[PDB]
Amino acid sequence: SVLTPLTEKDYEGLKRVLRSLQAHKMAWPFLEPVDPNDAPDYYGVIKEPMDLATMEERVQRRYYEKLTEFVADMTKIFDNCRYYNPSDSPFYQCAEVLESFFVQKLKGFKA
Ligand SMILES: CNc1cc(-c2ccc(OCCCN(C)C)cc2)nc(S(C)(=O)=O)n1
Repeated sequence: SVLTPLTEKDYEGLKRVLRSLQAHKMAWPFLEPVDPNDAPDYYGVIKEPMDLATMEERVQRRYYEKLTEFVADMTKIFDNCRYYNPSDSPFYQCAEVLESFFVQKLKGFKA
């Protein structure tokens, strides 16, 4: 189940998944913490920001104890983008595309 404790072998898969996402062409808005210059009032709207650089740090530090927690931070990144941005937005579409890529990759890691 997704509650099972992460092993050292699992962490190699998570590193692989994370780097697949960082390399994706649509991932550029999510690579680093949002710069307030790039999004007005972002940190007034979004009370739990998340990004792929923060998850990478968390992976390197063995922050994650069960896969569900890794999935949770990833889903915040997508949730935040879709709440902050209107469905019209190319940033919104970036979340649509990258979340679908994440599901494919997550299914693969689970297998
Ligand atoms: C307008 N709304 C947005 C805008 C952005 C964004 C814009 C610009 C970026 O870097 C541009 C290059 C570096 N830069 C410091 C100048 C990154 C991100 N990201 C979201 S997001 C996380 O919700 O998907 N929403």
